[PDB]
Amino acid sequence: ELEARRPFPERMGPKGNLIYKLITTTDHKLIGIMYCVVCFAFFLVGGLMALFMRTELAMPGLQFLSNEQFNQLFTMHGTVMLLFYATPIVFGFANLVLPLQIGAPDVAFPRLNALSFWLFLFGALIAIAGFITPGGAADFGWTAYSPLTDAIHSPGAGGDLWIMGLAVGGLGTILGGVNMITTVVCMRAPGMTMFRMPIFTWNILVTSILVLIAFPILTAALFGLAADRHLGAHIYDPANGGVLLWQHLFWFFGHPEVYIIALPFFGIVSEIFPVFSRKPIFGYTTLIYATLAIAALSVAVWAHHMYATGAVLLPFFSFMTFLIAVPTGIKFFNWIGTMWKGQLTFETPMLFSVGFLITFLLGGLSGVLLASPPLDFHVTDSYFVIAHFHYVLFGTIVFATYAGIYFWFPKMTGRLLDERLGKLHFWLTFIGFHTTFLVQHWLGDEGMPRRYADYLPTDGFTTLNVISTVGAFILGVSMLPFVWNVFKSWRYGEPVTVDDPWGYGNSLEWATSCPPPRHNFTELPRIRSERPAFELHYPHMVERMRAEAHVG
Amino acid sequence: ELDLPYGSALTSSGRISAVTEPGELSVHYPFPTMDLVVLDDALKYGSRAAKARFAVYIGPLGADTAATAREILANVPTPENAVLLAVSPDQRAIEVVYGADVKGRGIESAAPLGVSAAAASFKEGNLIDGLISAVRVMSAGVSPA
Amino acid sequence: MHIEARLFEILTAFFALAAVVYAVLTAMFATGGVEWAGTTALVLTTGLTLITGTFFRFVARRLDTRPEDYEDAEISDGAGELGFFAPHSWWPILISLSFSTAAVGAALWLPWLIAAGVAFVITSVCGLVFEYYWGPEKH
Amino acid sequence: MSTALTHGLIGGVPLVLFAVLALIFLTRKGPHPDTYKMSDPWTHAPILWAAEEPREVVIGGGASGKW
Amino acid sequence: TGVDVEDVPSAEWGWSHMPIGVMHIGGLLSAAFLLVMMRGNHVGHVEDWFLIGFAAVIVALVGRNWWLRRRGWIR
Amino acid sequence: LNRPNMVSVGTIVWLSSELMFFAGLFAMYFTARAQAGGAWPPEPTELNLALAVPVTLVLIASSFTCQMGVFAAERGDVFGLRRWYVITFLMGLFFVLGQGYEYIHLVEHGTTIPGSAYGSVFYLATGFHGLHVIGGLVAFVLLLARTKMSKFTPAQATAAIVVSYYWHFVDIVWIALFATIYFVR
Ligand code: HEA
Ligand code: HEA
Ligand SMILES: [Cu+2]
Ligand SMILES: [Cu+2]
Repeated sequence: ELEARRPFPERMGPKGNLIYKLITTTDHKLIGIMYCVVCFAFFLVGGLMALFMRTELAMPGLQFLSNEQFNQLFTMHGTVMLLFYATPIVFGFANLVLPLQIGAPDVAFPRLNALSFWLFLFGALIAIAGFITPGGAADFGWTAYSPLTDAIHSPGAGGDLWIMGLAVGGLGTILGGVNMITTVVCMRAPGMTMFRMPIFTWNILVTSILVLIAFPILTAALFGLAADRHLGAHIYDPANGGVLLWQHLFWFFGHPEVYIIALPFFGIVSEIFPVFSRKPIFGYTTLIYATLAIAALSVAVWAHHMYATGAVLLPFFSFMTFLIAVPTGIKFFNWIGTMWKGQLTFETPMLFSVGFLITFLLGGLSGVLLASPPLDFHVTDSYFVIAHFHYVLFGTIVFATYAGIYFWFPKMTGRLLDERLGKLHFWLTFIGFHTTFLVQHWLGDEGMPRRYADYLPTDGFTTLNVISTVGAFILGVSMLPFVWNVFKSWRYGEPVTVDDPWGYGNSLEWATSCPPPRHNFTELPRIRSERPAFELHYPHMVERMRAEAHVG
Repeated sequence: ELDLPYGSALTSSGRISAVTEPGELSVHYPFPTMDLVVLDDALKYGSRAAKARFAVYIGPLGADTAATAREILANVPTPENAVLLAVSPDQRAIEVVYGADVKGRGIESAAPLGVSAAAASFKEGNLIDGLISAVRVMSAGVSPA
Repeated sequence: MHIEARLFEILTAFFALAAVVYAVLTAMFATGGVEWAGTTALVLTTGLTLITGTFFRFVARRLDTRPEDYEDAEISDGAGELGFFAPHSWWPILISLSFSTAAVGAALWLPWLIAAGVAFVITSVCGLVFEYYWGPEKH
Repeated sequence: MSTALTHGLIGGVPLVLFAVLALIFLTRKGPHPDTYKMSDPWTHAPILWAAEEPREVVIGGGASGKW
Repeated sequence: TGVDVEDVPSAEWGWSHMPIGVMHIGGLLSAAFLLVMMRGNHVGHVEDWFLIGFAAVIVALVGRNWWLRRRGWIR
Repeated sequence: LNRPNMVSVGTIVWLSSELMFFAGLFAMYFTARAQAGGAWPPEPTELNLALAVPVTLVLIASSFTCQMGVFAAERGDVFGLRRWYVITFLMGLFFVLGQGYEYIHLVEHGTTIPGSAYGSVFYLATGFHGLHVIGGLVAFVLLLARTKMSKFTPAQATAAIVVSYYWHFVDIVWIALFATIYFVR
């Protein structure tokens, strides 16, 4: 007959509905939302620092900044962007969609989850609270090299706060990785084997292993540096091998880090491609094996950041890097073969995924070019390196993160983001990024190193800096459509009364209500492949799926 | 379509699991969002003050309209305490039906007023505005008891 | 738990190979001999993977097949009663505040603040550990 | 050089690009259906909306009208 | 006096309502005080930015609340 | 249900991470030994092998006592658990006191943290281990206090077991440090 609904769903919620729940919650979905919100706030402050840097770098001469201020600016910008946004956004997405993807009711340690979140937040605050110090924030690089960080050089109090905040955040990240590993190992639906789980889950497991390898050694190095700075502890004394010791330790931490912030986003785009191509993912086992190979190799290339020191064995690390370049190409070919011969429609997540593909390809070409020591001898510590890692970092983190938000906003809120605003956001971001970071290859190839506050008119590079600043301001104005879209679409916006608002979805998260209930499930479907929601919603396709699963 | 129409499936429980195509909506109400919001707010804050449910129906009444309306009201969650307003824009009919518990609370001197307001607003072509006006006046009429 | 053990064992094998190769190739052909930092790091990464894989192998060698390790398993096979998962708690944020107090006292060299932070950390960890074990009050 | 030129470009190109892309995109048509006109026949399915507010079949009255 | 029990569950057990005019006028006077604190011997102008920004945020919040209550979106 | 133990998996992976922390410390120590040519333990330093070995023996004895307590815990007997864990706590406290006494006698005859490059790496390699031992002692006290306040259950058993092999990890790390610092040199 009839069924009684409301004219429009409830907009916000009752008074007093969130604040105490926010302090006492152990729900992984709310924890993921908190992750996302705080991470985007930190993204905004880092972007503001970068805008100040760009506007000073245009128009040769010091117009309004100082040398010390520019130094603090790039230090804190790099630190905030790499450690206060990307590393916690990884665990935000994990907490959002991992237990749903493996069919679990909850994570292994729900109080350790909240502890990780709060440790992240307060460590970031401690590290950033150096700007109120009369000496200012930290002013060495983000890498904090060997003799410059002692107490004779850089004697301010900003470096201490930097160190201790990084230690707190690292403990939080280690606890998060432990939780994720244990959750994937124990909590799992009664039909889901390990070769039936999603690639996002596989990549999260690998990333957690890498975290457990990389972060404790950074904690040890930071404790040694604090020992020096506060007790005169001769540990990084250049009379010893203290200069190269710090570089070895820091880069042994720091390359696994840049692989920690890439694989979950590879997994995101590999979840998004098949839904909008109406096909299965190409080479499931091949993708898994490529992920394992990247994870293994990522721990033996660290010294390609030390080519110009004249103290590393060049052929070993060069061969290892050239080797690690191959599984990424296999992964790229799998992503293309997934889209080959499909029925492609381009909504906002697919658009952002294609932007990712393009930008990451160019960045990776730049990197494999950068992996040759004779070429690094010229282009190292210049703007060519800046352009390279900005291409790879932007393409993976920013684009796959926006794709994941546009993809999983319904599954978390019950609402839909507007798509015209999403297209405007995409095109603004694309044009701005390729306007600001392309001419820097040339800028660095002709002599212009990184971390310079000022330059001379008789040098070249006075038009390319202006072009890059214009692109940077476009990228800065790109954020308003996204923020407006989220702010409006959380309360208003088209409701979702079904499962799977993007039909032809897989991964068992699209087989529960659009806002999932507490404990995430009221029923579970029979698990036979890696596409249980597809096999549930299209039962007439199982025969046709199994018959032609090997043609190619 | 009465057999799980192309995406819907029966689960281990009695729950349905439907889908939508990547660019489509799943509500399909031919009214503005900011008018549905005002109607929802009125329908909620009138029922709160009156301590009685208020319901609205828009489909057809191609029979004895009174009989169809009082057969419709039996679908409201708590029909014994409810007030339903049904409108047919094809036959151009307005009918308000009550429950037993909501009686002697100001229901008799407010239903013709609601019908009058709804009609006076429908004679220009403002369906949602007529519904909101009728709900406002009837909710201000009924008292909690 | 065969696939977990196999994953960690593959990782262990690769890490051990890389460690020994780097060790001997820095013993030779290097400006100062053994590097003594990357060698230690690779050796103890191998140790990490070995510990975890050995524990998982010992667990798997004495366990019956689980419903999630067996295809053709039914969802009514997992029917039962899972463990205990904690509802609401406010102790994590207090633990974080205590640790942050100690960290600030270490950044700015203040031993009284370090001691206060350590005491707060002990108190809040006690509260977290005893939360679901306190009995009713004895009046 | 060209201080005023660099200032004008840096301050104006993003706004011009924003305006052009906004005109191209935000002027398109959304998926929301068109508002129902009381002149055409009612083609939508029947709708029933309740209040949800009071938390937990004998008719007691009625009234009618014809616009 | 009283609010709804659907907004404040224990409304009948204690004082639960504070009129909105008090809050609006208090915010406006707080902003006015922040502005009037620009008179003194405070040579330098790094604090005037903080004063003006903190007053503008408060005025914008009060105005938003007043507008949304005037148009019926809240209440 | 619960064929494998979950707290066990968590404790094992966290112990692996702490192994990586001690890897960092060992790297710091092994560098700057290759730079000290000759009498690489510098001018005033002389290690006391007549006092370093007893504390190691007490630590191994405490590990055995803790394993005996685990055996008592696997059967539903709480009082044997309590006895063996009190014994383990006392042996660990004795180890900590002996280490502090060696620290005092070594600092009042030369070697200090800001005095030389050897003193710094020595004190950092051994003091962080001492801190981990103190953490294990705190864990013992908390576990006993928790056993006092409720009926003994398999969750209590699991807690005892995970604390036990944390203690075993601490003991093996000390064995490595001792072999590296007092014999290999
Ligand atoms: C997400 C971040 C990210 C990612 C994914 C990468 C990926 C890679 N990086 Fe990069 N890198 C950084 C972030 C990243 N990097 C940062 C932040 C720094 C410096 C930080 C600092 O110093 O401040 C840096 C520095 C850096 C250097 C040192 C530069 C310098 O200091 O002078 C080198 C050189 O060895 C390098 C190489 C590579 C290689 C070979 C890859 C490969 O993974 C890329 C492989 C990609 C490809 C697309 C190849 C796939 C294969 C095919 C498609 C088949 C065709 C194959 C060939 C062309 C032969 N990186
Ligand atoms: C993921 C990490 C990440 C991200 C996302 C970015 C994003 C950007 N970066 Fe950054 N960058 C690094 C990581 C990152 N960077 C690292 C690691 C270094 C080297 C570190 C080192 O040198 O020590 C570096 C260095 C670096 C330099 C070299 C500085 C120097 O060495 O001289 C430059 C300059 O051209 C630059 C520019 C930009 C620009 C224009 C963006 C744009 O993508 C961002 C633009 C975004 C916005 C403008 C935000 C919007 C702001 C607002 C809307 C303000 C409103 C907000 C509030 C009111 C709070 N970056
Ligand atoms: Cu690298
Ligand atoms: Cu360099």
